[PDB]
Amino acid sequence: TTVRIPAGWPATEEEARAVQDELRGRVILDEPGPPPGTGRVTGVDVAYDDERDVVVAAAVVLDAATLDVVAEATAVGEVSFPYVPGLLAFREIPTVLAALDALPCPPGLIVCDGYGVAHPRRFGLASHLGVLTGLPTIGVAKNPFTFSYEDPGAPRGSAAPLLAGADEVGRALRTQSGVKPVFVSVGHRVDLDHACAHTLALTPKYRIPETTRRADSLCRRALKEATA
Amino acid sequence: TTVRIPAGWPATEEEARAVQDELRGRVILDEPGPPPGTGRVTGVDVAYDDERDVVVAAAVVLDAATLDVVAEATAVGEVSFPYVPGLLAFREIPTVLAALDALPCPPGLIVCDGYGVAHPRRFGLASHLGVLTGLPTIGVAKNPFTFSYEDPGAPRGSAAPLLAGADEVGRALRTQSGVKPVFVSVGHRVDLDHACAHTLALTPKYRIPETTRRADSLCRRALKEATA
Ligand SMILES: OCCC(CCO)C(CO)(CO)CO
Ligand SMILES: [Cl-]
Ligand SMILES: [Mg+2]
Ligand SMILES: [Mg+2]
Ligand SMILES: [Mg+2]
Ligand SMILES: [Mg+2]
Repeated sequence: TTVRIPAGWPATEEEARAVQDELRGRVILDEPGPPPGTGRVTGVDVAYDDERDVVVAAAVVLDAATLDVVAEATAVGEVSFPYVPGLLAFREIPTVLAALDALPCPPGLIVCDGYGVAHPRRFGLASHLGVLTGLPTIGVAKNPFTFSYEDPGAPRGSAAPLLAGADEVGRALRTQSGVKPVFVSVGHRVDLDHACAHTLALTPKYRIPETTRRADSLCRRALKEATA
Repeated sequence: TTVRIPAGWPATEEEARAVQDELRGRVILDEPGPPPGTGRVTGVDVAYDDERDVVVAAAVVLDAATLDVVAEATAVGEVSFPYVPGLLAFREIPTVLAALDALPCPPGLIVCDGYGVAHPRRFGLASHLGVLTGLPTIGVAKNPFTFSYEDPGAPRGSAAPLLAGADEVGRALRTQSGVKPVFVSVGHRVDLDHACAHTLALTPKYRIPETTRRADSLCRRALKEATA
């Protein structure tokens, strides 16, 4: 049941960049998005195997109000693109879509362990996934990549602009008091204020969103099982 | 264990105002809030000791329809900020959050015995807790602070604008006929009409909302036990 490379999927960097520039026009930035603490919120993450050209994706759906897990699914796929910085999403999108499709319920708001508009072409994983699914998505990353930012306030909740050159592409958000911030960016159909609100609601106990913690653990386990 | 002052909690009035000026912009005013009589509603209140620099917070969750108590939690903490009018919330927020975190269920709607937008800087306890938790909140106060208002009608349910200069920051609400009014203000993710509707729902017999009566009694008992 391995997810194969989609028929006609980009095979060159020129084609991939062309897809990004074309699909970016479908991104919605002025829709505030759903509020935190209600409905469903889903984490997505992937694990790449080092021995075979396979990638495993996991989607974990949480009840936003309680943060309890209500559903989960994984998918195994063929890596669909060579390793090229700036086009990394082309390696895993097909498999991520498969994991989401395997869920027994809608994901609600999708939280990716990565970036959305905070990308060289303003079309990272979260934005790419958002436009293809038509669903609200955001990205929360552990490191700032090559972006810059002023240290946000020390208290949890504090934020600061995350910049690509001089342009704001997200926010450094303090999820835990006095602890290193995470980097939040909009993906699709969610604004920055709401992206931050969801990230804080997913981090009452840890620095990393529970959606990422859950999805990370699950795809790693599924990858181990797939290679066994 | 005693809730200590957060790793990066404000230490100066300048830092405190910085937090307020940053989070105030994230307060939500265009949402109606949960329908009264549905789900759960939570009261929060604190008790300060005169001899020891400690504050005790209590969170009591009620069934919105019946007003029956369904959950309770308390927390004892170090006063996290010196006494400075306009920044009083910085002394108790960490402890209040600890109490909320210890609850076995989502709060639903947080009703504070204090103020929300009706604050000398438009960011009182209710609004601050709202932005930090992402939850809907309102403030219900026993006195009008320094705000002006005309006596509301005599019958229960009667209301009148609570003004800060010329701007409405809440409403003087008659919760009981022949009894002085209380002062309701939006905290976060709730509108004034709903804040008042919830306040009337919480006052079928007494002047003070049952959420406050419950939380007040609980933090007071917890404080006595803590300093015993
Ligand atoms: O509902 C699960 C999370 C809650 C903790 C229990 O009320 C929380 C309370 O403010 C949010 O509703 C965050 O600690
Ligand atoms: Cl990329
Ligand atoms: Mg990962
Ligand atoms: Mg991972
Ligand atoms: Mg009180
Ligand atoms: Mg009291």
